[PDB]
Amino acid sequence: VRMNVLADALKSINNAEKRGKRQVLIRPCSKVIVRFLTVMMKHGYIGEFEIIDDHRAGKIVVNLTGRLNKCGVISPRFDVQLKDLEKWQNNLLPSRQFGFIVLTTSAGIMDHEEARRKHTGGKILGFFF
Amino acid sequence: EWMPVTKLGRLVKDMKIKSLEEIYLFSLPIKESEIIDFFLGASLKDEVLKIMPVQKQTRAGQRTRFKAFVAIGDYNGHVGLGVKCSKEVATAIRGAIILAKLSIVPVRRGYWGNKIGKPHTVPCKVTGRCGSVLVRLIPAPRGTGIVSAPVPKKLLMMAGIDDCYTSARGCTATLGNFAKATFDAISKTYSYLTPDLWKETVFTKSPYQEFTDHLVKT
Amino acid sequence: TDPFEDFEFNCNTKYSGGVTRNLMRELNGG
Amino acid sequence: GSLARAGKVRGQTPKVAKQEKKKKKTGRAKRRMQYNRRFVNVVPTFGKKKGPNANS
Amino acid sequence: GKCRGLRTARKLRSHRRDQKWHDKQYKKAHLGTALKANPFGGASHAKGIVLEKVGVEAKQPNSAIRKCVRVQLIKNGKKITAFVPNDGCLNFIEENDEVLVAGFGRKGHAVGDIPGVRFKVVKVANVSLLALYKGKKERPR
Amino acid sequence: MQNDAGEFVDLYVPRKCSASNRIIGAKDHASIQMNVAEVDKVTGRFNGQFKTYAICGAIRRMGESDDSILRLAKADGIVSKN
Amino acid sequence: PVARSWVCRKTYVTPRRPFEKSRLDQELKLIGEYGLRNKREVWRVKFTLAKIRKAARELLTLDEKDPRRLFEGNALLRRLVRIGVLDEGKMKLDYILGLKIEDFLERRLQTQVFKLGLAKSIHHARVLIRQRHIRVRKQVVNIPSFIVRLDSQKHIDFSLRSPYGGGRPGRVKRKNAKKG
RNA sequence: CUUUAAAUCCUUUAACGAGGAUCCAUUGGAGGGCAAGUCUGGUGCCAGCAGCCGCGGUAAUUCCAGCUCCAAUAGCGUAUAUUAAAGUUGCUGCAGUUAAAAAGCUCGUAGUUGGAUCU
Repeated sequence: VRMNVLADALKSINNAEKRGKRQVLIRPCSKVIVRFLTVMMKHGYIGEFEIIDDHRAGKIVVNLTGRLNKCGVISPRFDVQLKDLEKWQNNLLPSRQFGFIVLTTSAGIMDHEEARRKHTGGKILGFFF
Repeated sequence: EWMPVTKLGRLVKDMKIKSLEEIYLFSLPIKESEIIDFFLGASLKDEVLKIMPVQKQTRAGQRTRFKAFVAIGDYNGHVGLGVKCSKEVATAIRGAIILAKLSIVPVRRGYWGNKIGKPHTVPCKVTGRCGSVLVRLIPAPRGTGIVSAPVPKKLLMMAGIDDCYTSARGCTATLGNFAKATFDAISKTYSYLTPDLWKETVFTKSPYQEFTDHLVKT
Repeated sequence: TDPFEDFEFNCNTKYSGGVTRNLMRELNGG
Repeated sequence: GSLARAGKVRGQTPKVAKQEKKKKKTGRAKRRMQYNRRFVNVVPTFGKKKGPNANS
Repeated sequence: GKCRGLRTARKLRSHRRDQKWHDKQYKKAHLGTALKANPFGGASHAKGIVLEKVGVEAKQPNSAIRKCVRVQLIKNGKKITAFVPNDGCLNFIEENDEVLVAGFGRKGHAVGDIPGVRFKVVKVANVSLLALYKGKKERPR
Repeated sequence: MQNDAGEFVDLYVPRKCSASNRIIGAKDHASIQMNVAEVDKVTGRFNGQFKTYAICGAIRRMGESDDSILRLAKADGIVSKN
Repeated sequence: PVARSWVCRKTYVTPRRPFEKSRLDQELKLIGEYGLRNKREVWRVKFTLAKIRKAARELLTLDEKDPRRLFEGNALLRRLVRIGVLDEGKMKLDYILGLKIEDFLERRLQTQVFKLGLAKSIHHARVLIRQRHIRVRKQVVNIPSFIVRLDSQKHIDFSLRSPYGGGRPGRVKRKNAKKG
């Protein structure tokens, strides 16, 4: 059955970006999906999106600027300290100049650079570059 | 001498096109190796990667031809790889060199960490594939050189990549597929959209429409 | 002695490796 | 499958005494000689890119 | 596919540890039966007493008689066949004398022409075969 | 493209597909650069201006070059509403 | 139990591919240019450079204000400029990755004796140092691999007992004088 | 002299001590893998070489030798165990249509995993 709705959301965005489509529909929505999307959009990868508020669980329509190479989830959500972050960056990211690892930490959901600035670890959700 | 057969060759011969980058910017096909000689034909150095005999069984025996894999490229920013099969080895090498010249692509170079000096490594992890051979290029810190097998090392050095880590999977023993895969990885360097290439493209005046009158009256 | 056609009529015999090595030595001697 | 011929070819090979040649340099001098032979002078080459021990 | 769960460490570890047995080299080195069947008993070399000289016909494409000796190892009394490497070297070995024997270089596998022989004679009468071959040392009189 | 000194280090800057906003390869020969002539507002003839649209070969192969060029022209005022 | 110390380490690395033509040519070029004895000297300098590069590469992954990065990087840079391998103008951690093997080979006492003119050739410099003719400041140095610091460059004299700089003829000169 | 319980070396001074500076560097190789001779003499599927492919049945680029050459060098070869190579044990990170491989099928307890939502 459907576990890890974030995996489905990220896979839908990835498959839609590969096909060149200019919008993608994500369902169901959740707080974690919206936080991950906001982290993407702050760095200018997806752009604006809308949350269709159906009265059981939301849907999202995400616009797709053609800047997203890959977006993925990391499952299971491994707990990542500050020391393991560089190893995770080497494993997941294409370069040291671009691409982010998203973690859920006690200060919220944010990229690896922000977690380094805030001096906190967390659990790795996914990545995008 | 060089009498161009194509419009692009004529424009190149008439000093119309300033650089090979103005060909690459418009994805124009190159159909005359004399263009490559006209632009990089002083820093290009070739290298015969391999000569292999292929045999086709016939009524009275095997017809044996020789396939030459030749890598070409100035050791700054450009590289190409050509394969040609012929009855005579020297003819095969000449044809392979021409094909290598025709296939020369630009190689985008980036930095591993900080951005002091001219680029030395690949801008990101790239991957090329050819018939079960997978070649992955990884940015490396300045001064580590090419960490690779000899066959991809030749192409990477001849493309200007100062230092790079590599990984390879598959039957790398077949030199043709290995060379094609690492060449594909090299040629994917300029097709990777990094955030420094996000700025909107400014369209310039295409070579055919810029010097259009130069061919109207010619 | 010419490596070029030595390779062209010895690559199936006992001397394939030697003539191949000589031909590659002629091509890129450094 | 007899064992009677066990040192046949070595036994019947005509012995040739080694020549009296000069001693070779050793250590840094030998490496300097190699460097001079290979990178400093191009005397024995004919432009054909042969080997160091080529007899043809 | 493969289980990827935060609490799958036992399953992953047990699956890997069970599957490692299907690896041939690991099973050889960890089962111990191949160590029991090894004439050297895990040793790199072994001394033996030569019982006879034999000539082992080579494999199908080649045609030669390889010189070997049956030797009975001192440590356990197991009989083996050891190839006497160089030419005219079988003339350096007598009956019932003592030899040192090493592996052939393929970890208990036959090497090349010689079928079923996985050892080579290194010494004879406390002098190496190379010292007798090059004339540096003579067999004790 | 810029080092820490601020200079530009790229060999060249590739053009991007006007529709998918992806880099167009140097050896992708199915890609096109189409110039649509700009027409004077009043007299309705060619005034020497044009709009340039670059489309990559993947879009053309897929068959979406028509929709892409039509959408780009509509967004540029060359094609009337609907 | 013994009062001895078993701490020791190897100072070179044998290359992975033993017969690479380009590697052999480069190593022979280094040996001939700097008058070294074997490939082990080249590999030793390679090993020291590799360890310095490894330390710098590790320190470049730390935060720019990490106190350990500051302390250790400053120490490494001060050491590198002390022996003159690194210019003091280029004293960032990223410039350590730009050093070559020849920068470290340049600081050898053999090379310095050749450069300061005390010897006519690099091999002459080696035999000079090995024959107790060269002193650094006030210390006779027999080791051609002696890496000369910047503060020690200005004091490389010809020894105060060497025939060439001190004033006592050797065995050969004395015997030839006794012949007549 | 110094060292040291005792000259038990290293260091220091002095005498003698190099032209073939005979005060004589070796260990493995030269078809490929892999650096470096289809040069000469011998043997002729023999003797032997060869980790692997292979060489040898009368020009043997591979055996036995001479010369020459190259690799490391006061060191080099060999046997065995082990690490990397091995993304051929795969957590990162492998495979399962046809190359080795998805249980005949379904149920089902432990095990593993588990949709949105509460500033």
